[PDB]
Amino acid sequence: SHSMRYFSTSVSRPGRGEPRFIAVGYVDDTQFVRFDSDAASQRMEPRAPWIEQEGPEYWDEETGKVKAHSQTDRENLRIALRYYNQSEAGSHTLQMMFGCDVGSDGRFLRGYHQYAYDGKDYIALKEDLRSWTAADMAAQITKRKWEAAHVAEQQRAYLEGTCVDGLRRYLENGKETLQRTDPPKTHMTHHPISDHEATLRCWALGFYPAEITLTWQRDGEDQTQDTELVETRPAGDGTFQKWAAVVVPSGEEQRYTCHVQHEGLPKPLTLRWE
Amino acid sequence: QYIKWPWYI
Amino acid sequence: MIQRTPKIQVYSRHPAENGKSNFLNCYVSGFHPSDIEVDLLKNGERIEKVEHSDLSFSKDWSFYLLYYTEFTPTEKDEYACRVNHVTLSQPKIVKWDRDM
Repeated sequence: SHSMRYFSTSVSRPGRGEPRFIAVGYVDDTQFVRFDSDAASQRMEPRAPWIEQEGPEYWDEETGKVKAHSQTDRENLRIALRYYNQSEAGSHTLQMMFGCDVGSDGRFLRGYHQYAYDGKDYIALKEDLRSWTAADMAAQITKRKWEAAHVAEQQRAYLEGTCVDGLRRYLENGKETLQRTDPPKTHMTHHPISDHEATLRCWALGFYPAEITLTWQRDGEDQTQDTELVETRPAGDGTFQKWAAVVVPSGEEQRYTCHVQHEGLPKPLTLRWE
Repeated sequence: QYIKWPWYI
Repeated sequence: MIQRTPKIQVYSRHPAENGKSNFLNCYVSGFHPSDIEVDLLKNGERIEKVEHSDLSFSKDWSFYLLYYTEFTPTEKDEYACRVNHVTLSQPKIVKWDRDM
């Protein structure tokens, strides 16, 4: 089960100048491409090794498409500004995300196409890929106009086609990064904060993909009420980190177990302190 | 690969 | 507008080992809008030439970035991460801890 995803972000800058446009492309948890309008290159750039031996034609096409989207969203910021009747002194944000999910057989699962203005949902293609979901009165203006240009059928063909074609091509080219699963390297730490209580911390480093599950148990009974968990976070090398800590009364340290679930493990881990 | 979406809102 | 306050984490790429080179990470996530000031500190002074990931965001539209530099943790030097946003009334500083 793999996914490809594109994230674009347009931000108006009145008082500083023309808007800024940023777009990144991800296959699963790995970025492989970027475009910054403020950057000097004015080209779509690679961010993964396995995307570089696409041709000059590819990079030409992709540059054209992302610069086009860029210009389009610059105009959409203006149209929104009069939709919502807002001043031109304000700095506003128009985000767009789209992409597709393919199954284990290499075939279509989900399609995504989504807009947001200033952090709130605007209009979003529904899973059935035949209709839109307008989130307010202005988005309904957009919904009706698009429903009269059969835009959703145009996006279907991309999502069910082009996107899955690219994603699968990519998956094969980055087969040795995208399709391998690094298991977490796990260790446990002991941290006395008293002579009665002590902090026990379960680590998970160097894993990929990012979906992980760290749990603490006391005598088989979960301890989610006394557990401190941190968000999964990028290590910076393409792998992710996470830890879960619990405070234990001195002497009861062995009754505690740390429980790890990842794709790259044959079966779960149970960790005990010694 | 990227989308060819030119639609105004 | 739905402004979102940034969640901040400061950590090292690898388990810290005194005198050994490593990378200092500052992960700001779950914030909105995108404009944000992230600096890495070494004894209070901001580190120069810190890099950051490309601006991406989540399914709930909130942004995230990773700031980082080469750094060699000693046992006496303090490292931190100073973040200032529009939702924050004054800068937030979070200290690095090799076990957190």
